[PDB]
Amino acid sequence: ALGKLQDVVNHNAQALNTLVKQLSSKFGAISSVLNDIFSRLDPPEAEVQIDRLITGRLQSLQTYVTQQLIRAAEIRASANLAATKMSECVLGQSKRVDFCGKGYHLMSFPQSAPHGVVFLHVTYVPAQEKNFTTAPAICHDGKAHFPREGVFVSNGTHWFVTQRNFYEPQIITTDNTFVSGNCDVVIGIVNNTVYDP
Amino acid sequence: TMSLGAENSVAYSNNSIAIPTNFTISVTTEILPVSMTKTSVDCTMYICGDSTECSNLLLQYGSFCTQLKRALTGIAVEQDKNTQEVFAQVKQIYKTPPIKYFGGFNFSQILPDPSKPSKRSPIEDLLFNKVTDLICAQKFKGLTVLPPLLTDEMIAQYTSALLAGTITSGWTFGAGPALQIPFPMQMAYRFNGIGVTQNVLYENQKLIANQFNSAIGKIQDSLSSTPSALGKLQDVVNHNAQALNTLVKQLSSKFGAISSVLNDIFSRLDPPEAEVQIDRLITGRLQSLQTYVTQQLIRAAEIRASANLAATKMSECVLGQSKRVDFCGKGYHLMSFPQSAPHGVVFLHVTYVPAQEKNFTTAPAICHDGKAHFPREGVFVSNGTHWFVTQRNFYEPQIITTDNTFVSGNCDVVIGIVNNTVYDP
Amino acid sequence: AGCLIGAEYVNNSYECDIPIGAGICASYQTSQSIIAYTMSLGAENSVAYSNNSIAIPTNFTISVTTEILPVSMTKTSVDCTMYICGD
Amino acid sequence: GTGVLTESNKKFLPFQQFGRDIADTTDAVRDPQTLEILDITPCSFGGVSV
Ligand SMILES: *[C@@H]1O[C@H](CO)[C@@H](O)[C@H](O)[C@H]1NC(C)=O
Ligand SMILES: *[C@@H]1O[C@H](CO)[C@@H](O)[C@H](O)[C@H]1NC(C)=O
Ligand SMILES: *[C@@H]1O[C@H](CO)[C@@H](O)[C@H](O)[C@H]1NC(C)=O
Ligand SMILES: *[C@@H]1O[C@H](CO)[C@@H](O)[C@H](O)[C@H]1NC(C)=O
Ligand SMILES: *[C@@H]1O[C@H](CO)[C@@H](O)[C@H](O)[C@H]1NC(C)=O
Ligand SMILES: *[C@@H]1O[C@H](CO)[C@@H](O)[C@H](O)[C@H]1NC(C)=O
Ligand SMILES: *[C@@H]1O[C@H](CO)[C@@H](O)[C@H](O)[C@H]1NC(C)=O
Ligand SMILES: *[C@@H]1O[C@H](CO)[C@@H](O)[C@H](O)[C@H]1NC(C)=O
Ligand SMILES: *[C@@H]1O[C@H](CO)[C@@H](O)[C@H](O)[C@H]1NC(C)=O
Ligand SMILES: *[C@@H]1O[C@H](CO)[C@@H](O)[C@H](O)[C@H]1NC(C)=O
Ligand SMILES: *[C@@H]1O[C@H](CO)[C@@H](O)[C@H](O)[C@H]1NC(C)=O
Ligand SMILES: *[C@@H]1O[C@H](CO)[C@@H](O)[C@H](O)[C@H]1NC(C)=O
Repeated sequence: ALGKLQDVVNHNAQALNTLVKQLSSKFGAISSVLNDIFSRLDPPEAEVQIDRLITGRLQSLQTYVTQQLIRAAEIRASANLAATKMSECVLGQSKRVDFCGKGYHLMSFPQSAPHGVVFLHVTYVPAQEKNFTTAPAICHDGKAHFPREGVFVSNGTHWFVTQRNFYEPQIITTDNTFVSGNCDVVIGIVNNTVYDP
Repeated sequence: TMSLGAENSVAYSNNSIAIPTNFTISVTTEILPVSMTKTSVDCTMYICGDSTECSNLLLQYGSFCTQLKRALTGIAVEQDKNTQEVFAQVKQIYKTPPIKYFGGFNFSQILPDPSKPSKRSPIEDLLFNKVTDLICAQKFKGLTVLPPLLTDEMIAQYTSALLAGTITSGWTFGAGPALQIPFPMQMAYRFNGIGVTQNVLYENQKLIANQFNSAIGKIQDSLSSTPSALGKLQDVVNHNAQALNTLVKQLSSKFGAISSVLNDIFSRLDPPEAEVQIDRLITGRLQSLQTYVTQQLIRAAEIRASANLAATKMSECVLGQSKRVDFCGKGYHLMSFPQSAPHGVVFLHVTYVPAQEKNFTTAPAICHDGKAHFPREGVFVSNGTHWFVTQRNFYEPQIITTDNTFVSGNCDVVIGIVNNTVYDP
Repeated sequence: AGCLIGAEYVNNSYECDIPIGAGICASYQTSQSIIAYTMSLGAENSVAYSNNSIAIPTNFTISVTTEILPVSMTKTSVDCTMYICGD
Repeated sequence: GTGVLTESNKKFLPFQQFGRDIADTTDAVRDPQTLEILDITPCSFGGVSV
């Protein structure tokens, strides 16, 4: 589960172990011990043997620095992503899909972790769906009635108005729909009586 | 001197407003790289092939081969994860029903065609036919190309499942269970998501269907007319091709030695002084391969950033309706359709754009009986003599009633208050 | 991808456990043996689309997920003299 | 060196004795005894994943 945090520690440990093991190589020389070369060779020509090790170790350290920069780039990218999520998922309610959890984002809770942050996304997921007969609009007195905020559903014989995320049947009344035009252009409009309080 | 575009001077007045009277749906295209070319180099064969003495002399140069192999394996795993973070976002493969009547919209150009063997859409065929001895010489030197995990057919099936889920359900198959819904109602919801009411969608369904079909038909020829259209995917292929070509050509350098062939040195020169001639070549080729690896690291980082952007767009533009301006298309974002492409994804963004605007006289509020009336949802416009209330994205003049406006305070503090009589049913 | 020796190519497609390549993945399944198979993208679903049918959810579920995000690394400083010129 | 020898369809010239490539490695040769252009291709190699 905590694999996105252990991989960074493993990569750092492997980089350090490689930088340490790069000291036991000859880089084309006869040995990897400086005092051994200084005690077995003469100073005039020991330079052409020690400069190879010097250049090899300097290049290994430079490669380590370049790899650390490349890794810090994506680490900074992930940190910026985590900051944006902390600002959008914790400090508020974001409508972005698949950004603050899979589903309808409700809230988020932050937690600390070794070199990381864990977001617990409290999300809203619909379930136990049911099939109904829908219609684009209805007209009672020859004028079409379109749902103001909701959808017209049917239970086989009667028509009701429900919201787009929960089954709450309500009687079709005046303050639940708006009138715009007649029922001669909408394709699929069904006749139904509207209520007026 | 390059021009910064046209020059327009919109008239700004404290009483004039511009209300659009029609609209057009535009299908824009956006190309995004997702994956790269997984490359594996053979250390021994690249540094010194067909040579047994160099195979023993290379062991005394540190374990750089293990580092390069680990870096390449990490790059390959990252490129394989990029293809699953973008396309493999759904865990339920959906299927398009046999009846393909979705209210009047023709999705034949984006749905897979069972006639051809490959289950790709007519647009995917053009996308794959426009992204293009040299792959065998690099093979004989250590450079091999690893095949991706998800083949092209699996990515095509993922795109088809996402398309079927977007068409049949909309945005419900990304949050939870796939809730069935007619496509005209889905378009009405998309219109309500940007401010336009459902009557504009239900009264102009045929015109909107015709405009969508025309835009989809024009996209197919626009992608084929421009040759550099699919350049954001051919550039990565050209970059990896030239990076392999220069890596192969670096073996033609002596790096200060007497020759570039090791068999030419071991045969003439004896092992005593052949070391000073073989170590230079070994160091030069190892440094060239290390430079290749440290450049492919940055290239894979850029490809991973592009793949993360593409995954976020797939989650926000396809699995839902994002209100972010200039993120899912230039304008009022309505919907998006994903398509596969060689090492990339093509998003077709269907976007609402107003047109045929008209100038009217506006006012912050109106006063009937000494009390101000502010629009509940809309704006007050005028035709010269009468006053009406209409939405902010489509000219639909309606009589001003007590349901379209709300009373708040007296009409002596608002700067721009006009006198007008409201209706009460 | 190449030649695989040690696994039997089965025809029933399962979920990818050990990715091999080209859609082929390996797994350890039933005795016991290593099998290779084409990975399955998921279960087939057919939404009952209709010009008058809709699906309305009748209940809901609050789900707490978990998302991990790295923040920083271990700050490492290297000394040239002690690393290169060891004593 | 080491490699596989196969009869190549490369149309050499009477004075041409060898053949180079992008990396100036000898790809084809001419047998000094019998005039016949060969094709030196490297030995079969690959990667082993467990
Ligand atoms: C709706 O119909 C589909 C297809 O028959 C079915 O799979 C689904 O369970 C139905 N939903 C309910 C419970 O009404
Ligand atoms: C539809 O709902 C109405 C009001 O609750 C009820 O009287 C009627 O019997 C229902 N019909 C069916 C078939 O469910
Ligand atoms: C709706 O009502 C009108 C007038 O009562 C009638 O002509 C028409 O056939 C009805 N249509 C439906 C959908 O029953
Ligand atoms: C809206 O634009 C379409 C396409 O240009 C046109 O056919 C239609 O007549 C226009 N409608 C209006 C309001 O003029
Ligand atoms: C969809 O478009 C194609 C190409 O224009 C056409 O051949 C086909 O008949 C159209 N299908 C529908 C649903 O009209
Ligand atoms: C509104 O007036 C401005 C200034 O005269 C003009 O440029 C603009 O085209 C007008 N818009 C329309 C079409 O009513
Ligand atoms: C303004 O609108 C009213 C009602 O539609 C109409 O009677 C009148 O002629 C219009 N006047 C102008 C100047 O457009
Ligand atoms: C609006 O009407 C009142 C009288 O009802 C008058 O005193 C006031 O000057 C009028 N204001 C405007 C905008 O003409
Ligand atoms: C698996 O499918 C292939 C191709 O259809 C067939 O040749 C082979 O006999 C099948 N094997 C099994 C286990 O049925
Ligand atoms: C509505 O959908 C059914 C398939 O469910 C199809 O047979 C019928 O022709 C469609 N009706 C229209 C309006 O074309
Ligand atoms: C909603 O789901 C919960 C948990 O399964 C259950 O206890 C409850 O009875 C359900 N309510 C409805 C409306 O079925
Ligand atoms: C080489 O010499 C042998 C013995 O004389 C002869 O049989 C062979 O044909 C010669 N090959 C050529 C063509 O040089």
